[PDB]
Formats: sequence, structure tokens, C-alpha cells
Amino acid sequence: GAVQLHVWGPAFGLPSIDAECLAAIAYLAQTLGSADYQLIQSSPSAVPTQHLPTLYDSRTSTWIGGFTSITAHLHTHPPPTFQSTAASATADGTAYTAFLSAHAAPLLALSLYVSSANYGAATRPAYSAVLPLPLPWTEPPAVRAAMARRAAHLGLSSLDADTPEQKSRIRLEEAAREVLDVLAEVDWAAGGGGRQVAAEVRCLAFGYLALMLLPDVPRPWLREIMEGRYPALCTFVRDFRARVFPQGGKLLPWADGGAQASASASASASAVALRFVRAVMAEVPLVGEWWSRWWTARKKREVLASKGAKPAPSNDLLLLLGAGLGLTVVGAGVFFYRGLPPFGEAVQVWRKPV
Amino acid sequence: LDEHILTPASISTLEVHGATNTRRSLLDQIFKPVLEDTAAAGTTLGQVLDRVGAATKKLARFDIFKEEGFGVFLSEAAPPQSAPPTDRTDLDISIRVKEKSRLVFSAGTDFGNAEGSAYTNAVVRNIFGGAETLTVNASTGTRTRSAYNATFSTPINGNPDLRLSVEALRSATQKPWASHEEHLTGANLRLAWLTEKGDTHALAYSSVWRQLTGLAPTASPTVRADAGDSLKSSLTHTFTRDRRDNPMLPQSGYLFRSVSELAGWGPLNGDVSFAKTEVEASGALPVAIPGLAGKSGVSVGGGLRLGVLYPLPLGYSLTGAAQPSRINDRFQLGGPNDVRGFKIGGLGPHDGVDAVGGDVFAAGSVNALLPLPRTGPDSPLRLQLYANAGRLVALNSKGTDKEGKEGLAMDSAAVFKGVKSAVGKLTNGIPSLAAGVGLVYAHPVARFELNFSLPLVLRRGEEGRKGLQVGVGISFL
Amino acid sequence: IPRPLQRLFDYFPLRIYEPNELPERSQQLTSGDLPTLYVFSTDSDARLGLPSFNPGCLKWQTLLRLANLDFRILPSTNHSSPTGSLPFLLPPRTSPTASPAPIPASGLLSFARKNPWLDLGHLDADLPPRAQAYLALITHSLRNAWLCALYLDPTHDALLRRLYVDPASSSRAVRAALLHQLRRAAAEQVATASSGGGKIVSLAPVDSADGIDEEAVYRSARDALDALASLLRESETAWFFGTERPGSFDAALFSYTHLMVEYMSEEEDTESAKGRVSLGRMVKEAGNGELAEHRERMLGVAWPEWDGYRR
Ligand SMILES: CC(C)[C@@H](C)/C=C/[C@@H](C)[C@H]1CC[C@H]2C3=CC=C4C[C@@H](O)CC[C@]4(C)[C@H]3CC[C@]12C
Ligand SMILES: CC(C)[C@@H](C)/C=C/[C@@H](C)[C@H]1CC[C@H]2C3=CC=C4C[C@@H](O)CC[C@]4(C)[C@H]3CC[C@]12C
Ligand SMILES: CC(C)[C@@H](C)/C=C/[C@@H](C)[C@H]1CC[C@H]2C3=CC=C4C[C@@H](O)CC[C@]4(C)[C@H]3CC[C@]12C
Ligand SMILES: CC(C)[C@@H](C)/C=C/[C@@H](C)[C@H]1CC[C@H]2C3=CC=C4C[C@@H](O)CC[C@]4(C)[C@H]3CC[C@]12C
Ligand SMILES: CC(C)[C@@H](C)/C=C/[C@@H](C)[C@H]1CC[C@H]2C3=CC=C4C[C@@H](O)CC[C@]4(C)[C@H]3CC[C@]12C
Ligand SMILES: CC(C)[C@@H](C)/C=C/[C@@H](C)[C@H]1CC[C@H]2C3=CC=C4C[C@@H](O)CC[C@]4(C)[C@H]3CC[C@]12C
Ligand SMILES: CC(C)[C@@H](C)/C=C/[C@@H](C)[C@H]1CC[C@H]2C3=CC=C4C[C@@H](O)CC[C@]4(C)[C@H]3CC[C@]12C
Ligand SMILES: CC(C)[C@@H](C)/C=C/[C@@H](C)[C@H]1CC[C@H]2C3=CC=C4C[C@@H](O)CC[C@]4(C)[C@H]3CC[C@]12C
Ligand SMILES: CC(C)[C@@H](C)/C=C\[C@@H](C)[C@H]1CC[C@H]2C3=CC=C4C[C@@H](O)CC[C@]4(C)[C@H]3CC[C@]12C
Ligand SMILES: CC(C)[C@@H](C)/C=C\[C@@H](C)[C@H]1CC[C@H]2C3=CC=C4C[C@@H](O)CC[C@]4(C)[C@H]3CC[C@]12C
Ligand SMILES: CC(C)[C@@H](C)/C=C\[C@@H](C)[C@H]1CC[C@H]2C3=CC=C4C[C@@H](O)CC[C@]4(C)[C@H]3CC[C@]12C
Repeated sequence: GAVQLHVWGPAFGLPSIDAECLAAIAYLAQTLGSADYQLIQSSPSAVPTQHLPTLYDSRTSTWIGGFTSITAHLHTHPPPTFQSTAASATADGTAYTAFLSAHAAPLLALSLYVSSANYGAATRPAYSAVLPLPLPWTEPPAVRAAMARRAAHLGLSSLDADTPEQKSRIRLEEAAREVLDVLAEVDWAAGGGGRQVAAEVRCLAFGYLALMLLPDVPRPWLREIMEGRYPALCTFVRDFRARVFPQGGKLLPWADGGAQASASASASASAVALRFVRAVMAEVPLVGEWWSRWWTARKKREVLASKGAKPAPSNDLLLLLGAGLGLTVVGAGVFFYRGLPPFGEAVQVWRKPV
Repeated sequence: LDEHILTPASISTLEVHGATNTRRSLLDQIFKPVLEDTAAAGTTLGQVLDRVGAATKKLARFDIFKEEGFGVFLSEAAPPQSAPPTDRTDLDISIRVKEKSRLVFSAGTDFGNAEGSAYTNAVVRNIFGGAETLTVNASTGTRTRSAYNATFSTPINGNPDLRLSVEALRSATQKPWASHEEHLTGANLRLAWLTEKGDTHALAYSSVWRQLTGLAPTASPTVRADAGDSLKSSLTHTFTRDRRDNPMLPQSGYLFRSVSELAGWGPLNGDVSFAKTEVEASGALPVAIPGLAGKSGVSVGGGLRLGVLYPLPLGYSLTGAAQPSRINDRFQLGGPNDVRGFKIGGLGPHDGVDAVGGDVFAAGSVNALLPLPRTGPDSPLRLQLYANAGRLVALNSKGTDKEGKEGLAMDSAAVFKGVKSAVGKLTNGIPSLAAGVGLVYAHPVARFELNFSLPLVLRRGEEGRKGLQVGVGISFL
Repeated sequence: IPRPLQRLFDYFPLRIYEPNELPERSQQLTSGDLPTLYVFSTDSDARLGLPSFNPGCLKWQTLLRLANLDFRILPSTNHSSPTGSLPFLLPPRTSPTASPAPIPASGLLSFARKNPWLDLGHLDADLPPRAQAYLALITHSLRNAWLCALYLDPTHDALLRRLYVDPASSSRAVRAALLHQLRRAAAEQVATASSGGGKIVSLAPVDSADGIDEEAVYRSARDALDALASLLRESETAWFFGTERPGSFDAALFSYTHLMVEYMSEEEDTESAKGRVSLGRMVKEAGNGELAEHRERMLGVAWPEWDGYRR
């Protein structure tokens, strides 16, 4: 286990529920050996990068977050068991990676998270089934809010995701087509003809299309559109799944011999309590945003130090002593005020002048 | 009694009850002058009683005591002083007063509902036992721009007349007439002062950050050009002489109000530099029909308001290039509390539908309150006929030639010529005039008025209302 | 009931005068004989119609200049836009107190077609799907890199202040507040990106430079620049997709490359200290200078009179 990949738990008969995490899992399975990496089910609060998927290079103890960063790092520092118009192919791969991460993610967010019916039936149970007990009340809400913000530019809402209803279906179909037509020009099957893209691009495309197609939802507008209109993409997704993750991807080297047991290392009682507490203080109406900013800065400094940079020393001691001084001043003032004898008397009398 | 006021008396002891949370120095500087006022020692029961009444009226000014709890007990002084110079010369009075609640906190909260509407009203009062008052008026909307207000008031050297206030505010004013909204964020420093004659001076320093945002889709190019960020650090002086018998229903007397403001010039620093002054003069003359007796209720009132906005350079020099005024500072005319018969901001320059302001204005009014039949003159109801008129013009540099490639900068001569032309434009032509009848309600908290208007003369692009128009508030033309 | 009294309300008013003249500021700013495009620029630059320093305004200004529309530009702010964001166009006043409705960025090209100072299909033609995939690079990777380097980078603090907060107000407190909100907004946009972002910290979006991967954003920008250079190299002509005249794709790329070369192309001493190549240097070195020569050609086509465009 030279490198450890921290990803979400399995869902919808797939190794992971997140598109980027599934893409990273597929890339690792296709390139690295079975015993050269470990998969760890986790949540963003469990990793200092605060973002999944996250790779921890145990050879150097480096925290790398993001699918693109993980793929770039593994090319520069490959593990021992690594086996990955050339310029035009690289340019096409970069362009399609950017297009996927920029436009296919809002579509998946609209299908799974923005849609209230779909989120309340499959997505929320799937997220709650891969987290310890008190977490599903803090992390899935943040994930859903982030995905809704991602898909906000699409201009569609939960009501649209299903007579005005038939007008919304046209908008959904147009939004799906605007992405699927672009994605359909590439020969993701790596067969004869069509465009050619890198293995990383193919893995990312599968990661997005798998969550856009396979999950069974009460309102499968996206799955119906895909099956009806893009049989090539449906066949690519099915073949890639059946080739890379057979029997639901249970043969992957999950930590401690299982997906559920993998999370147990970082899901101790104290760790889960601390994560839940931090999530709670992050929502305080007054100091929540300041606490979140301080924690984010601390974790960013930790990640940079792990990478090898030399961040400026933190000024936490100065802030702590200033806050303590202010608290002591406030306490002294309130103690002076409390117990002060009344400023006047009940009766007040003035004698005649002398 | 009628004959009791002849006997001279002297105030021996002054006792005050129910002031357990008030500093001695507060009552010290007000009650000794009452105490030693018996120097005359002649028919004092006809003068010291009113003196004590004035003293308790001054006591009411502190706001820290309950009005319904003002008590004054009087009793002849039992000690038989040797050789009394006059009858019952020894006299003591007793004053009993109950303080208001020391902390009022009207936390109307709807935290469960999305629209919080948490109008916190911390009115912490009488801190340090010297009539210091701290007021917090924080509020929130439907997760929109939250309001914020915090005022701290304190009398100076325990003088209820001279009062110093510090305020920090954050509001969002809506301006439907000009198709935008103003976001205000700044602090003030006022020094109010009540003269013994009854006048009210008020010197205030304000440094607010204005923001024009939320433009309506029908916003005019002028409003679009004036949108952005601005800071106004100004020093303003307000003087009021209200001799009217009833401010809500002025039947006799007069009112003179002057609001002079200097912004940006000299030590003050900001994005706008001007000298704005407004003068308001009002009056009312009762008309008693000789046939009827007592207060007839018929009066012939009037009014007159003037205002000049003079652009000034930024710096310590009176001779320099000055920027033209912005829509934030320009005057607005028209409405029920203004020249009647016109829409709110219905007078002055109009860019399309937006009511942009002007630099000088001159409003006037001639009303005549009339009592309703089968109704006493003391009744707040009254019938009114008005003849409101007004003008509102904007400054421009048409007369000045050779503006230059660099614009929006007028020299002293250009600004003076523009001001002269703007003032001259008031004299030529009939002012925007409207007349109508209506009923006025003299509710003590605020005046209510509903009238049937009919515009007569107005400039093109101005808005007038020909139907029933209602008006509430305390300031009317 | 409406019929009888209407003969009385219509008689009034009795006298109507000519409308009051607009204020001096309104007469100086809103009066013009040409349509005015309101962009993020300076007073000196707007007089000569030089390119704006905001890429969003610069793209539309370049498209309008390629559309032959005779127009002028004036500095403005986001608060004055009908859609809450620059740029927008105000057609000339028909009357001294009346003006037509503002034209948003979406309707800019449609407006430019009705006033041919023609066949403007190339400026708004639908792109092929591969062209859309490549446009994703410009609209996400380059935009995120520009936003990060301009706002969240302390190196460009003086440039950001001079470009955005100094002309807004002369008050130090107001300038600081505006800078704080600008940085918050820019961090919020940058964080909504799979590369260099995507951190889950709370139910609120990330609004700080510490929740953003600057290295990932920079790497994505470099990859995007190389890919765009290769795509330009594919075309046989001097423009993208082998077109005879520049189009929407060329304008979109130019609106970022020109600004990067103009402002971010600083000295190599700063680059050597941190090992980070500046955005302008990356643009110049992408491919074999294809992006730099494309920017020069776009400048020679849309601003042929300008000559101080080097940096
Ligand atoms: C309301 C919030 C703010 C916080 C203070 C409340 C926390 C309590 C109510 C929650 C937090 C974690 C919860 C918790 C964690 C784990 C388990 C194990 C399970 O087998 C039985 C229930 C149990 C023991 C539950 C009970 C309820 C707890 C203790
Ligand atoms: C006993 C176990 C098995 C389960 C069924 C019980 C759950 C209830 C009793 C408890 C456990 C965790 C609690 C819980 C977790 C987290 C939060 C977030 C906080 O901002 C609001 C309250 C809220 C939503 C509370 C509500 C009460 C919950 C949901
Ligand atoms: C597998 C099991 C053994 C793991 C999950 C244990 C969970 C329990 C012991 C943890 C999970 C969440 C924790 C928890 C959540 C929130 C709070 C609120 C805080 O103000 C007091 C502690 C309290 C109440 C702690 C107590 C310990 C809890 C309940
Ligand atoms: C030690 C401190 C941190 C303890 C005593 C404070 C707890 C309070 C301030 C916390 C505990 C639970 C929190 C809480 C629970 C649930 C929600 C719902 C969410 O939609 C808005 C915030 C809100 C309403 C937050 C606000 C802050 C609360 C009320
Ligand atoms: C208080 C002392 C000084 C005495 C003299 C009071 C004088 C005031 C109240 C009187 C004196 C002259 C009066 C006066 C003069 C002329 C007019 C014009 C008329 O169309 C409206 C009433 C009005 C405006 C009245 C109002 C009341 C005034 C101003
Ligand atoms: C920006 C300008 C408009 C501000 C600073 C105006 C200041 C002047 C006009 C104010 C400031 C203090 C005022 C002042 C102080 C005290 C008194 C004593 C009183 O018995 C007569 C009036 C008089 C003399 C007034 C007149 C008006 C003054 C002199
Ligand atoms: C400003 C307030 C007080 C209102 C009531 C104005 C009143 C006066 C000044 C107004 C009302 C009626 C106006 C008036 C009526 C008719 C004419 C005939 C015209 O050929 C010359 C101007 C002239 C003579 C104007 C001058 C201004 C007058 C006299
Ligand atoms: C009640 C008195 C005191 C005064 C104020 C009232 C004046 C109003 C009601 C009347 C008096 C004279 C009238 C008047 C005179 C002459 C003209 C010229 C005409 O071409 C337009 C209407 C106009 C301008 C009218 C408008 C209405 C006026 C101004
Ligand atoms: C329509 C207007 C122009 C008519 C009614 C005329 C005057 C109005 C404005 C009234 C309002 C206040 C009045 C006013 C206030 C106080 C005094 C002091 C007194 O010793 C002389 C008269 C004088 C100066 C009067 C004159 C008339 C005034 C100025
Ligand atoms: C020959 C040129 C240089 C002259 C006429 C120009 C300007 C100077 C000297 C004078 C002329 C008019 C003056 C002027 C007119 C009116 C007012 C309004 C008053 O509330 C503040 C002072 C102020 C603003 C002064 C300031 C000084 C000015 C502007
Ligand atoms: C050539 C003449 C017939 C034209 C200019 C019309 C009117 C003349 C008589 C002028 C002379 C004085 C002017 C006049 C004096 C005072 C004011 C008070 C102000 O609140 C409104 C304007 C108003 C009422 C104007 C209106 C126009 C008047 C009455």
C-alpha cells in the first residue's frame, strides 16, 4: 500500500458515489497493481484536504486532493507497479477533461441532488449508508448544497426536474443534450474510429456517465434520455463497468478487507465526535464562518507542509492571547458593574441654605 | 386655594422619593436652584408652585422616569420656627417618582421561519445612573441585507437640555421614484441642545457610505450613471423655533427651521463636496368671526421652503474645480408631505420615469383650516383648502464655454454662474401649482390627512395626482 | 361612473411648460450621438476606446468592434448594469429626457446587426461539439486562473486595488470593504471548480484563498494554454477552425490572453522567487508563440490604430 486513496463509500452498485472518486478508483484499478494501493472509505472531514478524492502518498506522506492532481502526481512519482497526432490527442484529452468537470457535473447534480424526489429516495440513503451514525445530518447537506451551487447556472430547479410540466421537460432534454452531444463525439470505448483520448479522460468520462446512468431513481429522466438517444455511450458505460468493476467492484483492495471496515480506522468514537462537533460549530450564525475560515487555513497549512512547502508560521498564539485579554477585560467590567452599590438612595433630602 | 397664594413661605427641605438608581449629582444641579429660589419670600405660594412644576417638567426630560408616576405632595412645615417673619413661612414639599424599567428587550424572533424578522430592541437605559441611554435596533429580513442600529445617548454634565449622542447604523432605503435603493453604512455624532427660549440647536457629524444598487429594469441613464459607491463625511447644523400651539394642527404661531450642511470641504474628506442649506418658515393666523364667541377654529395658515445645493471643491481652497452633484444629495419635491397634488417626487427634472433631483427649490403653501359643522372647535377633525406650489431646477454649465476634454469639473466662476441661472429660473414662469380640499386629522402622535387634489400648472414630465391622495407624518408644507 | 368625471380630470392641468433640464452630471455623461458600451476601464483609456481590463467586458467589446458597430466606451460599475454585471449598451437618446432601453450582453450582437455603420453569422454561430469542449477550457480554466492570480494572489494586490477599488472611492474604509467583498466573490467563483477547488467545509461556499488549490489552478491553466495553442496550430488560417475572419471563439480567447500579457506578464524576478511562471509568460510560451501571435493579429484587426499594446 504505497499510496492510499480516500474516497466515498460504494453506492448504486458502484465502487463510489462521487463522480471524481469513481474516476480515481477506475484510474487506480486500471494502472496500479492490486497490492500497490489501498482504497479507504472516508468523508471530506476525515482528510486534511477537505476534498474527495484524496491521495495519501505514504512513501513521502503527501496529501493530494482532486482527481486531476492525483493523476498528475502519479505520473511524476509513479509507484513501482505503474503502467499508463499525439499532441492533438493530448489537447483533446485536456479539453474534454475540462468540459466534463465543467458541464457534466452540473447535469449530474441536477439529476441526483437538485431533484428533491431523486435525492430523498436514493442519494440521501446512499450517503447515509456510508457514514458513521451522527454524520449523515451534517455532510450530505453540505454536499447537496455544493452540488446545487454547481448546477445553479443551469437555471433549472427541483420543480423543473420531473401544462407547464411539459415545458420543463423540454428544458431538461435540452440541458442533457447540450452535454451528451459534445460527449458523444469521442470514442470512449477505445475502439476503431472516432476521437482518441487518454486513459485518465476515459476514466473521468466513465465516472460521470456511470452516476448519470446506472442509479435507479424515482425520476429517471437522464437515464431515459441516455438509453434512448446515445446507445454508444450506454454500451461504453456498461462494457467499462463489466470489465473494470465486476460483481459490483468488490475485488478492489479496500482497507481491512472491506469497504465498511476501511472507514473504521478513522471512524473512532473521538474522531467522529470531533468531526461532528466541527461541523456543528461551522453552522453558528455569528462565529461559524470565522471558525470555518480558521480551520480551512489550518488544514491548508497542514497540506502544504505535507507537500513540502514552508508556510509562514501561524499567528494563533497572538489571536488567542488577544481574545483572552478581551475576555478578561469584559469580565472585569461586568464584575465592576455587578454588585455596585446603587447610585442613589430611596429618599433624597436637601436642607435649607446656611 | 385662591387666598392661599398670598402667604409668603420658604422651602426648608426638599425630599425626593423613588430615585434609588439616580446619581445625586444629577438632581443636585437642578434642585438647588429650585431650593434657593425663595429669596423673594413674598406671596411665594403663587410662584414657587410653578417653579416646582417647571422643575418636574425638567425632570421628565431625562426620559428615565414614568410620566404616569410623577407625584408631588405638599404639606405645611410642622416645626414652629421662632419668630416667623411671615405666616407659614416654613414650607416643605415632597416629590415621589417611579423610574421606568431599567432594561426593555423586545426580542420579537421568528428564527424557525426563514424570514427571521428578529427586531432586537435592546433599550438598556440609565447606565451609570446618569440618564445614559443605549439603544440597539438590530433587525433582519428574508435572509436579505440585515439592518443594524446602535445609539448611545448621554446628557452633558447632567443637563437634560444638552445631550450628546453617538450612533452607528446600517440600513437600506428604497427609492421607487428614482428606481433604485440606497445602502447606508456609517456613524453619526450629534450634540443636541435646547435653548432656554425654546429653540433647538443640533450639531451633527455624519460619515456614511452610500451605495446605489438594485436598479429597476426601467432605471434611467442618469440613475445608471450615478450608481456606485460614495462616502459622505459632512457637518450639519439644525435649528428649530417651533412656536406653534399644536405641531400636528398649527392654528396659531409660527415655525422656523434651518438645516445647513457642509460636506467634503476642508478637514472633511469624502467623495462628495458641497454646501447644502434649507430654510423652512411656517405660520398660522386664527380668524375669529365676531358673531361667534370663543375659539372659532378658522385659521389662515401658510408656509415657505427654500433650498440651495452649492458644489464645492475638495480641499481647503474656496476657488477650485467642483464636481456636479449626485442623485443622492439633490433635493426632491412633490408628495403629500410636500407640494400636494403631485406624486412622491413628482416635481423637478425627470429622466424618463425616474425622478432625478434638483439643486435649488422653492415651495410654498396657503391653507385655511375650517371646523366641521356640529363639531366642537377642540375636535382634531378639520377641513382644509390648500394652494400648494413649488419649483425644482437642476444646475448645468450651459452658459460656461470651453468645458475641456476632461469633464465633470466646473471652476468657481462656472459654478457661480450656474447657481445664479438656476436661481433665476425660479422667478420666470408660473410655479408648479396644485389646489384641492380635504380633511386633516390632528392625531397627537402624527397628523393624518386625506384630500382631493387637482393639479393646475406643471412642467412636462412631472407627475400629478388628480384623485384622492392620503398623507401621514409630522411634517407638512 | 368613469364616463362623467373624465371630462373634468382631462381638462386639468391648465398650463403645461417644457420639461425641466437634466442636471449637469446627467447632461455630461448620458448625452451622446453614438451607442455607449459601459465597461470596466479608465477615463484615459475610454477616451481612446482602448481594451478594457475586465475579460468579460473585453470579449463583448472585441465582438462589437469586429461587428463594425460604431460605438464608444465609458467606465462603469456592476451596479449600473441591467443584469447586475457589465457590460451593457445604452443607445443614444432620442429625446433630451427620454432614452431607449439598455441592451444587455446577450442582446449586444443582435443590436449590432440592426445598425450596420450585415452578415454577422460568424460572431454568433453555433460551435461544433469539439469546439464547445475546447471553449470549456477558455471559459473555466483560464477564467479561474485569471481570477485567482488577480484577486487571491498578494503579488497583484496593488494592481487589483488600482483597477477596481481606487476608482470606486477615496475612503480607506470603503476601499478595504470593497476589496474584502471582491476577494470573497472571486474565491467563491474559483472554488466552484473541480480543479483547484471542490472542498466541502460547511453549508456555505468557500470564500477564501485557503480553500482553493492555487497549484491545481495554475496547472490547469498551463494545460489549457497548451491545448489551445495546439488547436490553433491545427487550423490552416490565422484564426481558429480555419475561418477567414475572427469569431466568438477568437474573441473569447483574446479577452483573456491580451489581459494576461498586458498585466500578468511581469518581470521574471518575481517568478524566480516562487518558481511560478507568470500568466503572461505562460501565454507567450504556450506552443510556439501561437497564442501570442493570435493576440497580436486580433489587436491588429480590432484596434489597428493602437500601438502601445506591448504590455
Ligand atoms: C442536538 C445536537 C446539537 C447535539 C448536541 C446532540 C447530540 C445527541 C442528541 C446525539 C449525537 C450523537 C448521537 C448518537 C451517536 C451514536 C449512537 C449509537 C447508536 O447505536 C445508539 C444511539 C447513539 C448513542 C446516538 C444517540 C444520540 C446522540 C448522542
Ligand atoms: C437512536 C439512533 C439510532 C437514531 C435513530 C436517533 C436519532 C436522533 C434521536 C438524533 C441522533 C442524531 C441527532 C442529530 C444530529 C445532528 C443534528 C444537526 C443539528 O444542527 C440539528 C439537530 C440534528 C439534526 C440532531 C437531531 C436529533 C438526532 C437526529
Ligand atoms: C461505532 C461507535 C462506537 C462510535 C460511532 C461511537 C459513537 C458515539 C460514542 C459518539 C458519536 C457522536 C458523539 C457525540 C456527538 C455530539 C456530542 C455533543 C457534545 O456537546 C457532547 C458529546 C456528544 C454527545 C458526543 C458523544 C459521543 C458520541 C455520541
Ligand atoms: C458551546 C457552544 C458552541 C454551544 C453552547 C452553542 C450551541 C448553539 C449556539 C448551537 C447548537 C445547535 C446549533 C444549531 C442547530 C441547527 C441549526 C439549523 C440551521 O439551519 C441554522 C443554524 C442552527 C439553528 C444552529 C445554530 C447554532 C446552534 C443553536
Ligand atoms: C410671537 C410674537 C412675536 C407675535 C407678534 C406673533 C407673531 C406671529 C405668530 C404672526 C405675526 C404675523 C403673522 C402672519 C403674517 C402673514 C401671514 C400671511 C397669511 O397668508 C398666512 C399667515 C401669516 C404667515 C401670519 C402667521 C402668523 C404671524 C407670523
Ligand atoms: C457646517 C456648518 C453649517 C455648521 C458648523 C454651523 C455652525 C454655526 C452656524 C453654529 C455652530 C454653533 C452655533 C451656536 C452656538 C451657540 C450660540 C449661543 C446662542 O446664545 C446664540 C446662537 C449661537 C451663537 C449658535 C449660532 C450658530 C452656531 C455658531
Ligand atoms: C407659492 C405659494 C404661496 C402659492 C400659493 C403661490 C401663490 C402666488 C405667488 C401665485 C398664485 C397664482 C399665480 C399667478 C396667477 C396668474 C398669473 C397671470 C400671468 O399672466 C402672470 C403670472 C400670474 C400673476 C401668476 C403669478 C404667481 C401667482 C400669483
Ligand atoms: C387662492 C388664491 C390665494 C391663489 C393662491 C389661488 C390661485 C389659483 C386657484 C388660480 C388663481 C389664478 C389662476 C390662473 C390664472 C391664469 C392662468 C393662465 C392660463 O393660461 C393657465 C391657468 C392659469 C395659470 C390659472 C391657474 C389657476 C390660478 C393660479
Ligand atoms: C406663503 C408665504 C410666502 C406667506 C404666508 C408669508 C410668510 C410665511 C413664510 C411666514 C412663516 C413664518 C412667518 C414669520 C415668522 C416670525 C416673524 C417674527 C416677527 O417679529 C415678524 C414677522 C415674522 C418674520 C413672520 C413673517 C411671516 C412668516 C415668514
Ligand atoms: C471671480 C470668481 C473667481 C468668483 C466669482 C468665484 C468664486 C468665489 C470667489 C466665490 C463666488 C461665490 C461664492 C459663494 C457663493 C455662495 C456660497 C453658499 C454658502 O452657503 C457657502 C459659501 C458659498 C459657496 C460661496 C463660496 C465662495 C464663492 C464660490
Ligand atoms: C413675465 C411674467 C408674466 C412671468 C415671469 C410670470 C410671473 C412673474 C410676475 C414672476 C415675478 C415673481 C415670480 C415669483 C416669485 C416668487 C415665487 C415663490 C416660489 O415659491 C414659487 C415661484 C414664485 C411664485 C415666482 C413665480 C413667478 C413670478 C410671480
